[PDB]
Amino acid sequence: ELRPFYEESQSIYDVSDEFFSLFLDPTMAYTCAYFEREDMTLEEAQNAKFDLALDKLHLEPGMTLLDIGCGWGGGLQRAIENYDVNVIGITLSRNQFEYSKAKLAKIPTERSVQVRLQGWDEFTDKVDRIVSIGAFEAFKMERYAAFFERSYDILPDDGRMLLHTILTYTQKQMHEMGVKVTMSDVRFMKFIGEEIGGQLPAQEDIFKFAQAADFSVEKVQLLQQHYARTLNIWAANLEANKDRAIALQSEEIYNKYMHYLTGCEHFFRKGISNVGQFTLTK
Ligand SMILES: [Cl-]
Repeated sequence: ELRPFYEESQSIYDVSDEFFSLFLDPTMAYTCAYFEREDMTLEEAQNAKFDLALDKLHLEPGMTLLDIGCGWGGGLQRAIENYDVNVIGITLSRNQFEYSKAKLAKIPTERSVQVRLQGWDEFTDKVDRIVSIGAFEAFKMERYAAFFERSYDILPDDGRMLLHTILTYTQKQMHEMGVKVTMSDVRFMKFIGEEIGGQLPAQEDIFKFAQAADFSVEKVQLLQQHYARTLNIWAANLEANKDRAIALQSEEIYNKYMHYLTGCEHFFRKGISNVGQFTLTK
């Protein structure tokens, strides 16, 4: 599929933070929200999702929290505001690195706050607790063991990790559950492969890889229909801001984002995909 002439093309990965602000909530969370109350706004549900993850970590004053894949910094903002802990956030996105650094610098704190442009395989600092929301689905399966081994090694004896990631099912499970994958679903999976690399883990894969690194899985919490609602709102916001999206980028880029959001929404609504928070203990 390689073309003989290099072509500087327009990718969904080239859009600015301003483009994401057309459809994310004000905290710029780009992961599944948690509608703990049915009438929550998107921002309230994103706050609730971060608070849900952080509460599972049993943070105590003075600890250091690592956020692997800190995104646009909403999780660490909640951690700094609500806990008396030092924090380290890592991301490999330069835009997210600068955005999160500037966002968190505005927050009063009596603890240390660091944001780094760094991947987990470069990270060796000892930390007390780890949160990772929406990063694992960008990892290649051949790196899973190394990821859990590194996570285990940087935690203390009492360490805890909250891993939040998207999940798929085996065909046997889908047949059992009465989920019928159609040609249009197949074409959407092909679109994902062409625009987003790799397959998605099943719940059982996370159990297997975590336990092989000597973690215990104490809890899995599944948020399937919360993601369907999250994606619905994102797509509605982007459509409301369609003219501005097209002016910043193009109708092609607008269409690709809308196709992505609404196709993913469908996969959660129909039951092809899920999303889980895994509490891992050492
Ligand atoms: Cl843009």
